[PDB]
Amino acid sequence: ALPDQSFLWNVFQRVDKDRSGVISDTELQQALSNGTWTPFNPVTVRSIISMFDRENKAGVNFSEFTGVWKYITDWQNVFRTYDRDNSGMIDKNELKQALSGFGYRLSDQFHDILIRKFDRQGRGQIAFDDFIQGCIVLQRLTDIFRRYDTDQDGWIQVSYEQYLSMVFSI
Amino acid sequence: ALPDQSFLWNVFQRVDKDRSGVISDTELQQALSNGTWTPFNPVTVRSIISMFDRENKAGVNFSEFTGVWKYITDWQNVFRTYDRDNSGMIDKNELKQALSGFGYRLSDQFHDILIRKFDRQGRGQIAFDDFIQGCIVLQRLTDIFRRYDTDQDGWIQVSYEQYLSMVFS
Ligand SMILES: [Ca+2]
Ligand SMILES: [Ca+2]
Ligand SMILES: [Ca+2]
Ligand SMILES: [Ca+2]
Ligand SMILES: [Ca+2]
Ligand SMILES: [Ca+2]
Ligand SMILES: [Ca+2]
Repeated sequence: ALPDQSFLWNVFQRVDKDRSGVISDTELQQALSNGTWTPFNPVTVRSIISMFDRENKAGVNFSEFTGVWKYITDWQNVFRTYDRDNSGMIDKNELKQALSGFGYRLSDQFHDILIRKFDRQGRGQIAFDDFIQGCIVLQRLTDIFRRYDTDQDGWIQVSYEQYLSMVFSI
Repeated sequence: ALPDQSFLWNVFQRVDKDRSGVISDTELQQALSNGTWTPFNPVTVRSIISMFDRENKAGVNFSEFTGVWKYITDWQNVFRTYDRDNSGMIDKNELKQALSGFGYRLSDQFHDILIRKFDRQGRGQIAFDDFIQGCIVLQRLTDIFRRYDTDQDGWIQVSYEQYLSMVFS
């Protein structure tokens, strides 16, 4: 949160290309770097817009952008903490450390399912945007799971329908 | 399966615009109409290609396309059967009739969830392409569920991991 408003408003005006006073997903995406030289995951860019857009306008204003800026800044720090070999991509073992550090207790084999599902380069090494994405979706599905797991034991009983409106809970 | 090879090979060559001898995901999209004046759902088009693509060439050849052609024809027929008020879009009541006719036994309120998830127009009326997608995904997930539901009673017990591992489908 270190920078002043002057800095972050100069940043805002820069990212707000059409000068409409609202940063759109399209504009945020161009501001963001995933390190790989490919456009920042658009699904992730939209996830971040609607987390910080309160007044439903498919965008963020200056005040909400300062939160966007902080949310991105915090994720970057997390990324570099668990990017131990300094490669700019998170691998399976790095992902195991990151998720364990988030308090997740998940088997080895599952981390492969994770990389497969969220790695867009298909190299088995996760870029900054796909790591945010994988994580946003994890925390989303844990919440859903905790809604149902009344004794929080990590096991639930579901009907076929309950089950289906959980996979359509995403 | 009523037209001759001549007919469907003529079709094939029109759709096969770069003439590589393989119909790709892009070229089939331009062949398909959803009725709504928008590009045929590209995910569905992807699903249909890799259902019929056996040589993993991100596309289909002539023989495989004849199957693509039949698969789409069968779907058009199903769509028209349940499109009962003749509007070109499946509504909730029509969707309840279709799914029940497929042998699904689902509650009223679940049909709202299905429409919201797969109606890419956002009017609560489902176009041809989104009805295929809805249905593809439905039967795809019924299969996942039946792998786990040992006594096929319609109830499973899942761990948080099993849950995530099967929800990533
Ligand atoms: Ca703008
Ligand atoms: Ca690394
Ligand atoms: Ca429980
Ligand atoms: Ca071609
Ligand atoms: Ca209708
Ligand atoms: Ca009719
Ligand atoms: Ca059972």
